[PDB]
Order: sequence, then C-alpha cells, then structure tokens
Amino acid sequence: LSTWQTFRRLWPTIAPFKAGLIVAGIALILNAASDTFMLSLLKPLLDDGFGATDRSVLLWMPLVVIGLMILRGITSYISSYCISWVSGKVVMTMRRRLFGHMMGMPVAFFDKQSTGTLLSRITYDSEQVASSSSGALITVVREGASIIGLFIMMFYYSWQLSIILVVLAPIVSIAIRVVSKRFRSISKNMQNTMGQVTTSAEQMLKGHKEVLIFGGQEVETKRFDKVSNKMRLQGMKMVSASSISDPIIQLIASLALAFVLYAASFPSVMDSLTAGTITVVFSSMIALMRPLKSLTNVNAQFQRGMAACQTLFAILDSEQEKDEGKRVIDRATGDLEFRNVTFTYPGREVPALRNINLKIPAGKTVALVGRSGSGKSTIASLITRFYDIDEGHILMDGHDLREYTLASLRNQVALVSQNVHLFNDTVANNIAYARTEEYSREQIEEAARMAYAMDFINKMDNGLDTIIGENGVLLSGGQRQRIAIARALLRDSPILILDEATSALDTESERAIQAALDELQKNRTSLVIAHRLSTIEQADEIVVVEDGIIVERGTHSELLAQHGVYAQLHKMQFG
Amino acid sequence: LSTWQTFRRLWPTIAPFKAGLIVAGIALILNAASDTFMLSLLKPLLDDGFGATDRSVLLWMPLVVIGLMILRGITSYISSYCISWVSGKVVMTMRRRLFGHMMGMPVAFFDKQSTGTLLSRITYDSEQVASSSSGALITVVREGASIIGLFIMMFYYSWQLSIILVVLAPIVSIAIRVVSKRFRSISKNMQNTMGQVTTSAEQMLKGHKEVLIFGGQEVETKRFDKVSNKMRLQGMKMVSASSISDPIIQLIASLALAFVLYAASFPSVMDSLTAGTITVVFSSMIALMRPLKSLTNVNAQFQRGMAACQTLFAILDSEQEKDEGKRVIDRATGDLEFRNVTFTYPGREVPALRNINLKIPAGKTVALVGRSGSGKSTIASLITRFYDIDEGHILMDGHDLREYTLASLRNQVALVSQNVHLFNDTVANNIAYARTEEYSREQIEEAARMAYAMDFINKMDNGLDTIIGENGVLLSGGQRQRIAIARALLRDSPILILDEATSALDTESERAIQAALDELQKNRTSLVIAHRLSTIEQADEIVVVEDGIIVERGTHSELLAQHGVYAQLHKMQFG
Repeated sequence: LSTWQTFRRLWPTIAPFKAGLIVAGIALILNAASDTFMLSLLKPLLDDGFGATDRSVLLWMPLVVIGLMILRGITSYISSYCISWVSGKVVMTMRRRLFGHMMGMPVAFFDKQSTGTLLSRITYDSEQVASSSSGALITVVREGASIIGLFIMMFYYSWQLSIILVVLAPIVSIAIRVVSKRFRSISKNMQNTMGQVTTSAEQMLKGHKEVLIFGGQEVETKRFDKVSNKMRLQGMKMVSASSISDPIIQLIASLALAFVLYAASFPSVMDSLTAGTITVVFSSMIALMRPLKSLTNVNAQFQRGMAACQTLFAILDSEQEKDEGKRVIDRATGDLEFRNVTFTYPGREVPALRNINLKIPAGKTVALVGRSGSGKSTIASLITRFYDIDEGHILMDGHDLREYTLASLRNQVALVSQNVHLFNDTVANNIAYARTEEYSREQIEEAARMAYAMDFINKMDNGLDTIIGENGVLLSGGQRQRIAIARALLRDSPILILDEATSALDTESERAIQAALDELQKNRTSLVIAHRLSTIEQADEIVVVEDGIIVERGTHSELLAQHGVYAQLHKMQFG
Repeated sequence: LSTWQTFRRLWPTIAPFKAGLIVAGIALILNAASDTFMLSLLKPLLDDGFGATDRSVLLWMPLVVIGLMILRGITSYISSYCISWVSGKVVMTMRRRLFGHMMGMPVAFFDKQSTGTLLSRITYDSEQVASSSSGALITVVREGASIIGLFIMMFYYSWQLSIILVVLAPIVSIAIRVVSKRFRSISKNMQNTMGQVTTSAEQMLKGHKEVLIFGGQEVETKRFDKVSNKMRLQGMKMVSASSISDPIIQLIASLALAFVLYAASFPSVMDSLTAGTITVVFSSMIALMRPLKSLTNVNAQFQRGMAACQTLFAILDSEQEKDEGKRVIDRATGDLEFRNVTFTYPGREVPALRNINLKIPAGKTVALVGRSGSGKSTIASLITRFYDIDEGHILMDGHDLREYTLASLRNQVALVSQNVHLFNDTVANNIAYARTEEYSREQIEEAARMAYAMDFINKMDNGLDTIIGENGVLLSGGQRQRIAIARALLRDSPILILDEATSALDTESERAIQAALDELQKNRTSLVIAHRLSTIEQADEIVVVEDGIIVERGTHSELLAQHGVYAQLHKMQFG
C-alpha cells in the first residue's frame, strides 16, 4: 500500500550500482525474444518444410536451434550475474550502515536480545530485500517482454484467431472460478458435518471398565457399526460432489476449444491459416499462461521484500546514545564522586540504586562489596554512562559526567575482566586494541612484561605475533586476565574499573595476577567490583552494598570490627 | 521390501468388493484412450484440414472434441466413485474389526493412551491405507494405459522418428542428471564455507561494552567492512556457478532437438512424415513425460500405504484378555475372599498391594478407607479381573476368580459411580444398559423410583423417554449417581462395587442418594471405596489401607477407639 515510500527511501543506495541493472534488463529482454523466436519457427517447420516437402528447411533449422540456445544461455548468465552483483552490493552496503548505526546505539538496546541472533535476522532480512525485489524486477522485465512478444506474434500470424482466443480465455477462466468456488462451499459444508460424526465416534471406546462389568460389549459394537457406516456413507456423499467438479471444468474448456475450431471452419478465418500458423498461434497462446501467472504474483513478492526492508529502516530510525556533552577531557586528574544518585533500569520500577553518595579520590582505590544482586555492577556501568541516572549527579573533576562528550569520558576509563574482548588477531594488537600504530612493539612488550605475561607468551609460536583463534581460542582464564591488565596498563588510563566478579580465582599463578594488579593500581583512581581478599583488604576504602544502597563504609578492620554485613561477607569469602 | 506380505494379508477384506475395482479399471483405461484419441486428431487437423484446405474437417472436429470430453468426464466419474465405494467399505470393515478386537483387549492396553487419540490415529491410518493403495492402483492402470497408448500411436505414425526419440531421451536425461549432480556438490562446498564466514560475522557485535570503554569502534567497523565484502564476494562465487548449470542443461537438450531435426532431413525418415504426423509424434512424446513421472512414485505410494496397514495389523495381532476360565456362575451366593494377594501394576516394580487378606461375607458390606494413593481403587479393579495377581488367590464361592469365565464373573459384579457410562440414548435404555428388551418399562420405572430419580425424571421432556445428549449432556453430578444406582438396582447383581472417591458430596438431595444407597446395599455383598461418613460408619466392617497394605480392620467405634490411622482419616473427613 505504502511500499513505494519504502522503495523511494531505499533507492539511492541502489542507484550507485545502476549500470548493472540496465545490462541485466537488456539481457533479459534479449532472453525473452530468444525464447519467442524459437517458438516462431514452428511456422517454417510445418509450411516451408513439410508443406513444400523441402528438406533444405530441416538443414538450417538445427543451426538456428543451437544458435538461439547459445545466445539464450549467454543472456541468462549475463542477467543472473549482473543482478547478483547489484543485490550483493546493496545488502553489503545496508549491512554495513546497520552495523555502524548499532555500534552507537544505547547499551539498553543490546540487553533486550543476543547480538548473535539480531545479526542472523539482519543478514537474512537484508538478503530477503534484494532477493524478493530483484526477483520481481526479473519477472516484470522478462515475462513482460515474453508477453508482449507472444501477443505481437499471435496477432501477426492470425489476428482473426487471436481475437477469438483473447475474448474466450477470460470467459473460460471466469466460468471455471465460478464453478470451482461453488464446489469449495459444498466441500466445507460436508467437512463440517464429517468432523462432528468423526468426533462422536472417537469417543465411543471410553468408559471401557463400566462396559466390561455390565457386559455391554455387544451393545457397543452395534453403536460403532452404525456410526462407522454413517462415516463411510458421508465419505461417498463427499467424493461424488468433488469428483464431479473436474469433468465439468474440462467440459467447459473443451466447448471453448470446439468453438475455436468451428470458427476456423469459416473462410473469413480459415483463409489466413495454414498448418504452420495454427500451430504457432496455439503454441504461443499456451506459452502465455506461465508468464501471466508469474506477473500476478509480482506484487506479493515486491511488498514481501519491502516488508523486510521496513524492519531494517526501523533499526536505522531508532535513536542513538545521547551525547549532548560539550566538554573535552584530555586526562582526568581523578577525583570522582556520586552525589545522591538514584537509578532505575529502563522498563522496570523499583530502583537498582538509591541515594548513592560515594567519593573515589585521585590515586585511591575503593572496593565495592556485597551479595550477588546488590548493585555492585550497576554502579560501575553508570561511571561510563552505559545508562543515565534518574536523580542526582556523578562528577569527574567537578563537572557532571553528562557535560562531557561520551568519547572524552570513556577515554579516561579502562576495564579489566576475565571476559575481556579478545578477537581474531596477534597478541600485540589485542593488547593495543585501538591505537595499534600509536604504541611500538618495544612499549607493548613492556606492558606485557609488567602484566606477568611474557611468562606464557615467550613460551608460544612467534611470541607476541601469535594469532589468537576463533573468538580468542588459545587462552586460559588466568592468561586472559593478565592480557586485560596489559591492555589497561598500556593506555595509561586515569580511571580503572576492575571486575573480579566474573574472573576465576583457583588459577595457578594468581600470585602473578595480584603482582600485576598491584602494579596497575599504583597511583591511579580505581573502582573495583571486588572478590579477592587480596585487593579488598588492601583497599583504601571499602563500600558495602545491599539491595541497592550503601550500608557500610570504611577500611578493612574498621568494618570487620562492626560485626555487620561486611563481616557476614568476609566470613563467606564473597563468592 | 516385504509389503506384499502385508497386501496378501489385507487382500481378502477387499475381495468381497472386487466388482467395483474391475469397473473402475475398465473406466480408467477408457479414460486413457479418450485422452490419447484426442491427441491423435492433430494429424487430421493439420493434414486433412489445412493440408487439403478442407473446411469440412473443422466441422466434424468440434463434435468429436465435446464427444470425447463427455465420455472422458463420464469415465472419470465412474472410476473415482467406484474406487471411493470400495476404499470406503474396506476402511469401515477394518475399523469395525479393530474396534471389536480392542473391546476385548486387557485393561492394561487402555491405560497407556487415551482411546480418543488412538481412534484418531486409527481412523486416519485406515484412510491412508486405502487412499495411498487405491491412488496407486489408479496411476498404474491409467498411466500404464496412457503410456501404452502414446507409444503405439508414436511408432505407428513414424517408427523412424520414434526410435530416434526413444534412444535420445534416456541419453539426454542421464546427461542432465550427471551435470546437475556435479553442481549440487559445487554448491554444498560453497554453502559450507559461507556458513563459517557468516557465523564469524554474526559474533562481531559482541563485547560492546569493552569496545565503548576502550574506544575501539573505528577498529570494529573495519573488521566488519572486510567480512561483509568477503561474504558478498562468496555470494558471487556461488551465483556464477549455479546460474551456469541451467544454460548448459538446456544446451544439452537443444542438441538432442537439433539432432532430431537433422535426422528428419534425410528422406529415409522424411518420407514417412507430414505436418500432421510430426506434430502428433512430438505432442504424444511430450504427453509421455507426466505419466512416466507418476509411474516412478507408485512404489513409494503403495508401501507408504502398506506401512500404515502394518500398524493396524500390529493392533489386531496384539493379545487379548486371558480367559482360560472354564466355570460358569449363574449367581454368586456372595462369599468373597482375598488370601495373601500381592500385586504389581505391569511395567513397574514396588507392588501396589502386599499380602491382602480380606473377606467380604455374603450380604455384608466392607468399606475400604485410606489416603489418596493407598490401593483402595486397585483392590476393586482386581475383583473384576481388570488385572491379574502375582501371588495368592481371590475367591468367589470357594474357587479362584481365574477358574471362572470373565463374562460369568463380571455378570455378578455391578458398579456405581458418578463417572458412570452415560451415552446418547433415552433414560430407560441407559438404566437398562444391555438387556433393553429383557426388562419392561414397568420394571425400569420401579428401579428409577427406588433410586430416588422419578423426582427429576417426571420433571422433564417425555419422562423416561428423554434423550441424554452428546456424552450424556443434561445430568448434574447427583442425578448421574442415582441413575448408576438405578442401573445396579435393575440388575439384581449379587456383588456391588461402590466408588465414592470420584463422586461429589455437596449435592442437594444427598439425603435422596443415601436413601437409595441404603436400598441398594440391602442383603447384597458390597465392597465400597468409601468417603461418605454415612456409609463408612454404617459399614459391617471397615478396612484401612495405607501404602498398599491393610493396617487396621473392625467396626467404626472399635477403630476410632484405637486412635490410629482410621482416627486420623475420620478427623480429616476422608477427602
């Protein structure tokens, strides 16, 4: 209905690759003619050949057959290659635009759904756009050409006979639709009253035990005997109606055939005809049925493919991260403060955090501590603006976070976890994630040294040049951690968020990890979602979170002495 | 493979209705000729008509068209009606045999599955037997005739051209199979390596948060840019291979066409030909493709329908209730005793009952009492032989139950419940379940009187003649109960099993029910799965069951005084 709005929107991504359509269309039309020329040469076969018993006709005829077919194959290959090239570039361009938009959507959007199954729907729906719409282009251009071709040829070789067929065909199909519709109603009235009789009979083996006790078997076989015969007799009633439909439908069309032959008896018609021209006109008229049937499904196909393009524009039209921030931080000095921060995850009520006052001074390290839920993790995500807050402020160097440009803000933070983003590349270029050409191999080796990683790297194929496979295949939990550390080391990031909640602590050489972690925290601001005794007890402040509020605050022994929730958690070893 | 064993088994149920097949087959062959005669008259159309410019040909031709089609419609209707009549009687006969067998299978068999969904599978699979196998009969007889017809006609009108086509066609299809198989392999090798590249790309929006923090967006767009182009370029590699297949396949067949025309140039061939005979032979040779294609799916269809007949013979071949009992009871005097009865439901271990000693003397009434599970219900079902026992004996008049004929045994018991077997009939004939002509309306009215039923029956349309609808529609819980009672009253059944566990007790006129129940129990042996205080407390003995063993036994106050499990249950009011 409005699918041409969608197309006019879509068009200018296609118009760069227009050249390929022109060609495909040309080659398609050639391909249709090639088709109808071959049909045309039944006239010379039956006249110039068998009418004049001329064996020279049957000599060139073979060379024109394989001739046209060679051309028909070539035009077919050209058209289907051109279409695929254009549709391929359109889907790739649309996929790239979609991807670049999503990299820049809210973190909210990413938590509704797996990106692995959104990109399956997107790669599939992008294909269905160009499949359905290019497929429709083909059957317009090609079957339109073939229709025009066969009509012209029909009317040329006997306009008299063709006018008869063009009038009759519509009357005959309308006579058939009317008859086969009148039979669907008669079949649905009988399937309704077969469903009832069948339901009735599928019940009547129930209450078997009552029957055995009372000895009513012979009664119940005579109730089934009657309902079985009734079922079968309804079966006849149904067959005798439906197996009449098709005889009458054919008898209707034979009268049209028989009428056309009778017309060809009258010389006004018959004088235009030959054996050749009658067989070309019936052949070309039968050849019309396929491309007409294709042409009445083209609309369904085009909108089916703009329907999938509707979904991709939905994604491109949904809103990106707010970044009205106007200020640019070179380097945060460090002082970082929450001030009455209340926050609800979107699409719930019952806040995740309430009235969070919390200050992380420059150089210092706070450890967040608490049970599973708590809000430990939420607090960290608010630092980087992965959400935004309902009430209060969060400050970095005495301005709200939202006064800074998202890019500037995030350049300050770094993150360390076990589930660090590893990807198909060398170690060197994992460690310098972006900024590969901004840190030398000399520098990158030092970051890996101090992360206690040259241990397991120098014991590997090509050292720092070693590829890390599909999804980052090669590395154990503890090695990942040290790489994440090496990354956060390399960028001298003034803030550090350290997530211990996901990372595992059995690990051989946890000593090595703690030694690196120590080197990392050295004179840099650090919020820590904490579970290592090692870093909790060493922490400048601890903050205990329970049900989205800070209950306790202070140093290790200070809080342990209070025999409160910090003590409960220290006893349990956090988990 | 062995599906002709199945058919030879099935055959003698069909052979009664053989007449209808003969006719159908005759009419089918006529229908095939009628088809090929119509094709035949292209020769006179193009020769005797347009070859001799004879307008008299185009005058009779119409009358032969509508002629044959009338015959073709008639032969079609005769054949499809005959087939349906025979297949209808075969499925009805098979359904009746299946039903009569199941009414007589073990009660075990009925507890695996709903009979409502077994009879759906059976009514459906019985249809699929006669559908698939009769459908196969049609396409053998009819397409075989049409094949024979078109071959004869082809070789008659030009044996020279026909030998060429008969040799070429096989070479051409084998040339096409070989080519289009060589292209499936090439497409599966490329879908394997498209699946990998696609999986790789659907991953690479993950670890979004790590990316935002570290500012690696521009790096990740350049990883997608490359994998998107790689996906698309594999797309071309795939299209260019598959869109070559079909040109080459057609070019192969055109060479066969072109070869046939070249052969028709040589006078050895060309002298047998005309316009008429060449168009009949190409038409009849194209007309061969459909019935050959049908004939190579006939085997699949016939075994598909003997496969469903396999399942119905499985049911007819599975074993019926054991009835090696040799003794016939006219009327049990009443004395009924369990003696160390141990019993496990088939397909478990952990018995449902252990060492059940229990005696019900003539005229007396025992009430079984216990919690939900218990075995209350199981005990009752063992009385009627709905299962059989692992160890011990159950006696009626000092012989084991198994010495009696199942019919004789069950003639003694009657059953009263709320879930009594009601069915689509008059009240009178529900009350006399079997034995409708063995008790008069005078007698049946008395049974209904004493069951406290003429209350609600005389307040209804046609009284005792009132129909009870689909499943026994009209009756409330308490009315059902009194009818069940009226039934068990009418047959002066020496034993009575009374199930109160299912029946509901809120019911207005429970007074009426208890009054009837009192009239029923009067001087007849009665086991009662008991929950009415009214009948438990009045009972000659009580038997308390827990975890499949009798724990307590004795009269009401006797057991209540023991402050045991009977007391626990009397306090809870049973439920």
